[PDB]
Amino acid sequence: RKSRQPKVVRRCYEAATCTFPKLAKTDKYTIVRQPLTTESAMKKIEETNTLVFLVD
RNA sequence: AAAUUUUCAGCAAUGGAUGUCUUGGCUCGCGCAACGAUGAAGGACGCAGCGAACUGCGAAACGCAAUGUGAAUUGCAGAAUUCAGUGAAUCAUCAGAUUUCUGAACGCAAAUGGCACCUUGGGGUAUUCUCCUUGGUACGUCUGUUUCAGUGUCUUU
Repeated sequence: RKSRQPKVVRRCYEAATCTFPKLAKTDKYTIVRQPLTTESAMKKIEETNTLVFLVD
């Protein structure tokens, strides 16, 4: 059984001398949206060393 | 005679008829031929500076690029620069892009973001380890290719 080897590429990101490679879908920024700030969340930051964030 | 009941008128109440409107319907006629494995129709969940819906859109999310028009949008806010301009707009046009999870729906599934394997590129005593990361692996069918099986018919080394 031969592995695939599909002659000519499907999508043009992955080619010889492409040089504009694909920018990422999930960056670090789109994971970690924003911190929470509330009465409940700010109590933790002092005492238990603990940050709260809203994430994807 | 009051009061009450009934009747007629005036004013007030209750109610939404009549009249006048109408960016909607209905019917007739005339043109045009253009959905989908290059992922359709339909579904789900999201996205606005301040939105629930309805329209619009898809992590590039009431939009981006291009072209045309050439100064707004508007409920408030802000931005004022964008103002003899390589340029305002819930503008028109639209030939370039994005297009989550789905669905014929396609790795197995399914009241489950469940359970696999292969693969690219990188991250942490290891060829077998775990991790992030890129893209794959359904069915039928045609032409070609490669690898086979059959004391099928034949020669024969």
